[PDB]
Amino acid sequence: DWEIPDGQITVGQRIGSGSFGTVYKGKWHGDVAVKMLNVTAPTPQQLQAFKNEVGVLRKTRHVNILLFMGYSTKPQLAIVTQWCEGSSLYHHLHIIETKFEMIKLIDIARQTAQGMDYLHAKSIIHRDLKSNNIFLHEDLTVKIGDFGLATVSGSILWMAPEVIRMQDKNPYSFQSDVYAFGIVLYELMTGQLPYSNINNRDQIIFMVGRGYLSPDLSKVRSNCPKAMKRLMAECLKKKRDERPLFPQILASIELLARS
Ligand SMILES: CN(C)CCOc1ccc(-c2nc(-c3ccc4c(c3)CC/C4=N/O)c(-c3ccncc3)[nH]2)cc1
Repeated sequence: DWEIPDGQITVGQRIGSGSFGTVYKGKWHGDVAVKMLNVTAPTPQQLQAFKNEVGVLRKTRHVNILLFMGYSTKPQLAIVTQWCEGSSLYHHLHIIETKFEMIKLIDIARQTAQGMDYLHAKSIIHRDLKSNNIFLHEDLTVKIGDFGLATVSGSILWMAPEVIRMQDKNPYSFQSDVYAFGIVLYELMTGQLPYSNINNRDQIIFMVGRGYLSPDLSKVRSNCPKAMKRLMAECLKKKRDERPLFPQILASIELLARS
């Protein structure tokens, strides 16, 4: 069972902000990753959030998903996971811009694809896959994380247009989880964030959701296969329903992987 005996977790250093809470490096039967919520006495609205996330993490078990160890509430609402020695992808491609190699970038693509496949089969929708929620553990293995938004405003440049247009209270879908996977391709394939030459969020928001703006797909490393090119295109396709699902994505990647 999943509630960790209280006052069994040490926490050392602080690492950044998460989604409900803040993240820290800590101990619990080893190096672990802890995300907790400072706030002493917290909201009905907040511990909902936490009850929810937990409710979903408990359901995952799979190499490519960050591995839920436990959760506690006394003295604070804390989620614990394995520690990833390494960095988020984001932090690779755009902080220390790691010249990675093209087979490794397709591997990362495919490992993400694997994780998303797993997620969707279980009817989980991340709603916030982005290169920040992908931690690359011992550079070889991918773990999707941060299940604050998951289920059964977030980070903008991975939002599919229909999330953006905010057409009806709930416009999320495997299909949207796919549009974000496509921006992750766009980053992998181009060592870059989309829309670099625009500095006004609000504008991007508008422009993308309305269809006027979309990733310049011609910025993609030349070493890059063209099928992976066609794939990103099919992934990003503005019209919700045109986008392949993960099983088919997995397939496409795996296929062209024999090169
Ligand atoms: C914001 N500012 C501090 C600039 C510097 O930026 C940051 C750098 C790095 C990060 C960063 N978040 C996580 C993170 C995100 C979500 C969650 C966890 C860690 C643990 C449980 C969880 N649940 O959703 C990690 C990480 C995770 C696992 N292993 C190692 C690390 N790393 C966050 C911010």
